[PDB]
Amino acid sequence: GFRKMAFPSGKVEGCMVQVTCGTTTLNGLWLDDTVYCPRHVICTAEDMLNPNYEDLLIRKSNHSFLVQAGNVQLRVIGHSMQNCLLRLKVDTSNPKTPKYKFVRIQPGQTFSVLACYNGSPSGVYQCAMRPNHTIKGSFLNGSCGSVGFNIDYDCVSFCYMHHMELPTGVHAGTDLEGKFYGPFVDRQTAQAAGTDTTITLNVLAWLYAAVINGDRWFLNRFTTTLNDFNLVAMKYNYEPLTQDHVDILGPLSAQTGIAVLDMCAALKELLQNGMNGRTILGSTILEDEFTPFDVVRQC
Amino acid sequence: GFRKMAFPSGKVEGCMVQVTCGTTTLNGLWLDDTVYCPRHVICTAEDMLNPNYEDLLIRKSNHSFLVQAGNVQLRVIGHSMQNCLLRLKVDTSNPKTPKYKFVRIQPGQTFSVLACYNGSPSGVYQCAMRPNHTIKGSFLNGSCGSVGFNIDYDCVSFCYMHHMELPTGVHAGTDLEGKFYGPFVDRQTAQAAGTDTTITLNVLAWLYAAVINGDRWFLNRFTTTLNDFNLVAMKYNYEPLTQDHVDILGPLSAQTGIAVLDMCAALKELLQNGMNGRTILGSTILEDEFTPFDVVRQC
Ligand SMILES: *[C@@H](C(=O)N(CCC(N)=O)NC(=O)[C@H](Cc1ccccc1)NC(=O)[C@H](CC(C)C)NC(=O)OCc1ccccc1)[C@H](O)C(=O)OCC
Ligand SMILES: *[C@@H](C(=O)N(CCC(N)=O)NC(=O)[C@H](Cc1ccccc1)NC(=O)[C@H](CC(C)C)NC(=O)OCc1ccccc1)[C@H](O)C(=O)OCC
Repeated sequence: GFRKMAFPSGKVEGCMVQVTCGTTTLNGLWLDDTVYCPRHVICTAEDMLNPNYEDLLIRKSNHSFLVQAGNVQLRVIGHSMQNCLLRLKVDTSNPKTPKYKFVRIQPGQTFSVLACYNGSPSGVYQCAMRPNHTIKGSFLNGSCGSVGFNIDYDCVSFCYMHHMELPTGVHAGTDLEGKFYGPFVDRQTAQAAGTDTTITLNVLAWLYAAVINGDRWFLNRFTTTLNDFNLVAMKYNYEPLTQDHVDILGPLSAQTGIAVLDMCAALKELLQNGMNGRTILGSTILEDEFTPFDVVRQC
Repeated sequence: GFRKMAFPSGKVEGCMVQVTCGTTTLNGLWLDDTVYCPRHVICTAEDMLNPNYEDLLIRKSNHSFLVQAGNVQLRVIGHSMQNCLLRLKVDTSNPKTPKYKFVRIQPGQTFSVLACYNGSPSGVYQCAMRPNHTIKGSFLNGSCGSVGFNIDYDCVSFCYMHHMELPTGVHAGTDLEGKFYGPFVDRQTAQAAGTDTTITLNVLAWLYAAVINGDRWFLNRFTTTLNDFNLVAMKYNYEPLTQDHVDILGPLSAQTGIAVLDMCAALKELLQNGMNGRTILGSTILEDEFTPFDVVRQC
């Protein structure tokens, strides 16, 4: 009984619109009287390579942007750019605008994604920002403009807007200020993602989730120093854990009574001597897409 | 009595060499039997724009790399690339190699820079990784290959190698695995740095340094919520403070007896109603290049 769960998506659902320029349609986010969407809505087929966006934008009329909420057009009366996003000023304030913030997320942090085509929601899934600033999503042509978010009590924190699919089939996007996560750019030029690594802080959190859920077999038989843990773990392509991360595990260490370095030690033995044929929470493989915050949430 | 201080530079001084290819000479770092240096040592004048480094490297002989420690050549017997760095295998193990680690640093963290020309040290200064992944250094033509570092007890943590000067006169570089900090690339093409912001976590730390040093006038007359602090501060181009940062100030909050949100409140009033004609630690301006760790260190 421990599962990836998404946030309920209803509050974000009533912000989703479609935005069409020419023959190209993608998703936008409608909040108050603004629609946010990827500025590549404005590109034609023959210049996705080196689009001059500010030149393409300045020659475009308000009327060229067809914005629809369901069957209902929303007249665009302003447009401007914000980094890699467009802000379109519309007709009408979204009567469904929830309480919201725009947040820029850190590598390792998880959010829910509401996957959309043609302004309509298809599904919600939970994922993470990877150490290499990509995300492992599930997105098809037309997904661009889909948003990632977290929700606390009554406030939607928007953190992600989908822009690109990499050659390896992972994904890249921006915050809601239009700023890319990672060294990526919105044009179809040859780029390169960093080698990815395992989110160590998250794998520990999920080992704490296991203990809380009653799973104890892998508890540590040997001791470790922070440094000695890092020397082994890096070899398995795990992120270095810093003292800042150690400090992040304090509350789960306090609630379980397992010192953070004792769990670091369990993790080392797991990697080395392993489950080999064993499971933790019913899982082969060490799960690295739950934060300390998610564990505390769902437990 | 509170000053920017650099780490003593002696341990890093005996790692500094010069590396010359053709007519181009820069600095390298000699540890054990490897010299690390920026791979742009290999570029000629007419292709700094789009250097094909792996092609330029593969056609280069070991002998083309002239490496000198003082007056003394060190024969290069291997070369390879690692991201934006070269690793040259040499003759001789540095008898002056200290205890060391390679660390990748976070925005906001400070290190000392040992500025070098032609393998010789000229000066040391303390600085920070900016939220926009540049550094505000003092570097002239030939500085490339200079290193940033921290030292704890007896171990040198290398974090930075200098590569580029931006149009605005700030600076860009890599970790010691050759990976750029920030979305920058080592070629003289048109690029762009993010708008920079003030390191909030650091300005608070420096207000704690003030209290410890006996400066109390600006202590808060009104209260604040984390959120309400952020709403004001962002307006002054300060980074958002997260709960993770709040947690980082715990020990200085414990040692001074000033709750972190009380200091957040002081900072808000300072920004709004201000020192206007007043000083804190003898400073006009709020200093944002000391970490919580530096304050605790020098206090
Ligand atoms: C928009 C859309 O749905 N998506 C995502 C589709 C998906 N499977 O996730 N976005 C795109 O398809 C991008 C459109 C675009 C963006 C900017 C400028 C021009 C066009 N294009 C890509 O994602 C493209 C996919 C190709 C199959 C390669 N990505 C790249 O070029 O990768 C660059 C790169 C990154 C890192 C390493 C190497 C290379 C829908 O396509 C749409 O409406 O487009 C309007 C133009
Ligand atoms: C190496 C050297 O000393 N420095 C730094 C000098 C300093 N003042 O800090 N490095 C360079 O000069 C870079 C050399 C280089 C790097 C890669 C490929 C080719 C050459 N060049 C630059 O720093 C250059 C400076 C020009 C005056 C603009 N920078 C850029 O091109 O900026 C790119 C950019 C970034 C962000 C926004 C916009 C643009 C010494 O120069 C040497 O030995 O060179 C060997 C080639």
